[PDB]
Amino acid sequence: KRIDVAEICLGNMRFARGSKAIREQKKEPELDAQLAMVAIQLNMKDEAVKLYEQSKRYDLYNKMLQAEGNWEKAIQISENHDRINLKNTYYRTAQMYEVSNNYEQAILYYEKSGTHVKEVPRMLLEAG
Amino acid sequence: NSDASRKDLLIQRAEWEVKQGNWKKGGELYIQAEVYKKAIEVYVTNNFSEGIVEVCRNADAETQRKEIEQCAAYFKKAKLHQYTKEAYLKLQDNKALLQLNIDLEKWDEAMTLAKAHPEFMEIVKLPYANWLAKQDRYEESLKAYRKIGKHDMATKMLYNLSQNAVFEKRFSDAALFTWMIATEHLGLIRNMKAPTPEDIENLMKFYQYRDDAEIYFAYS
Repeated sequence: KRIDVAEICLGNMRFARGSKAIREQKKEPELDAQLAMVAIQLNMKDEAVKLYEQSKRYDLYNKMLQAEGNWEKAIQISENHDRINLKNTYYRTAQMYEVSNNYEQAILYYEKSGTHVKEVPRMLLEAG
Repeated sequence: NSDASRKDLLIQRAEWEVKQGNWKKGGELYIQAEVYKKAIEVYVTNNFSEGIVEVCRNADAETQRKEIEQCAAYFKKAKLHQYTKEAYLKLQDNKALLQLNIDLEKWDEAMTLAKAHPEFMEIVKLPYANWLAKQDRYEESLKAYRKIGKHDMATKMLYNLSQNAVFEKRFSDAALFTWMIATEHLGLIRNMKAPTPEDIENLMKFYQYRDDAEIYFAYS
């Protein structure tokens, strides 16, 4: 749990991507969030999850869970913890289904999403 | 002497019944004798709510207030909603009534009680703000938080809502949220009028936010 030596070392990786993550993440009052982000950067997800739970932060953990792939677990976590970004999670799951060419699942999660009047015609004309 | 003799005899009968049994008759006879503490003790031991309610309705108005309050607490902890309501009405204690109303998750009775009690305004509004936050009426939560005064978590969740709106291609809602943010910051400009640099930076940021909202509307 040391930050200054950690950022000096990240400077010494010549790892520009981790430095960019540092720069975009430093605008956060919670240092535990920065530590969890560095844990993601160094590839151990369990430590980042533990740090996020310690700091009582779920939105960043929800974003990480959405990114890694377990969409249903992210939906459950959002609905039982945040419930605010639930519409965003539904939209992201619908977009993932659209990428997977599952038109029925995409339109379904569109009507369960906030907006479906315009997304469905657009995907239907894209598919034809 | 006669009163003392009768009271002593009934107390001895009740004491013998505590060890043996027959709590109903002994308690109901001990209600009209003297002390109410032993009767409530045996009622709690037996959990005989209707007898307790008989005591509450048959007790005098200006002496047994604390006992009625304790009976109301026992009813509430036992989910006896109607008996808690009647005991609170007999108590005429506005604090307990407001607590019961906010615990029962309803507003109409809370609303009429608040109208009847102009000295308690936020005690219902803050739980009302939480209930509004539970639903999708986020703008009403914003206005309630602004009226209350606390805004830091309100500002953070309004920024989250702005990000959600700009992501979901609903640029009109994003422009409205940006206008709300600019208005909140201009309300932060309210502090003093002397030429302090915070005032100038807040004013220029408010101008930038207004321009950003106009760009959101035009792009929408």
